[PDB]
Amino acid sequence: ADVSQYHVNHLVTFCLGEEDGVHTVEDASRKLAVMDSQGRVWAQEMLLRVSPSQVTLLDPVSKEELESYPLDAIVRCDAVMPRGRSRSLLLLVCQEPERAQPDVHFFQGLLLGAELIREDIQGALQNYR
Amino acid sequence: ADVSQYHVNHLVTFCLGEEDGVHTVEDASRKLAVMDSQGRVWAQEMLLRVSPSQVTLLDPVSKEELESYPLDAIVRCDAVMPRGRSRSLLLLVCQEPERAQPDVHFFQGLLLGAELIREDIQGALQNYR
Ligand SMILES: [Ca+2]
Ligand SMILES: [Ca+2]
Repeated sequence: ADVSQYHVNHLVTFCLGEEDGVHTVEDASRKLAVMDSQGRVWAQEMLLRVSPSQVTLLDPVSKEELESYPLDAIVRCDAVMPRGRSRSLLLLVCQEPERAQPDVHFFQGLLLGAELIREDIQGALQNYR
Repeated sequence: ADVSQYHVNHLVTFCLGEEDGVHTVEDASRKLAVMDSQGRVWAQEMLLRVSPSQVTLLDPVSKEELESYPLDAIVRCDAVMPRGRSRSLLLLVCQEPERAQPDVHFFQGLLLGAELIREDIQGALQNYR
């Protein structure tokens, strides 16, 4: 029942519209690959904080919240390894209240890794449920 | 060169994908109308703050930032009156850095109105430019 924080690299955030073609995890990974080839992916260092009530994204430097997700807004969290890469990516799917559509977020887990963060967030999701 | 704050009602936030069909202001208004008919629009009271460097959305109660937009992330801001309604809506189009696509936001301007807020934000955009 704690607060933890990890340094991750945010790769991309995109919406799941009703007409995009992103239906599976593999489609989400594919889109990241295409955006990368379009020069639309720039690894941004970020602090990812997991607490009993929310997951927060913060600026490592400023230290100010950039985004905050109550746990009930989180749809799923997975450690995913897309074909082509070798280090798992952290996949987070969320639905902010204020938003019409849910979003997909990909982060590189770095040294501690995507699986550990996924487990921490999943544990937080269960205890909240 | 000041900080101002308005009480508004947030109606909807949706992304401008590359495949949705929302290309004009009228298409954006139309989509709000369709989402409303789908029971997907619930007026949420919010504080909208305009400062020399950002536009911020906050909880009237908690008073905590829900969203923050540096002025350079703001694409446009208009007072729009969709056919069917009689009070102008505040339209804000933004592109967060971390996001793959820009977003459309509609708010009701309430007593002070959408035009005054639009002017305030537009004035802030110019001075920043
Ligand atoms: Ca924990
Ligand atoms: Ca002003």
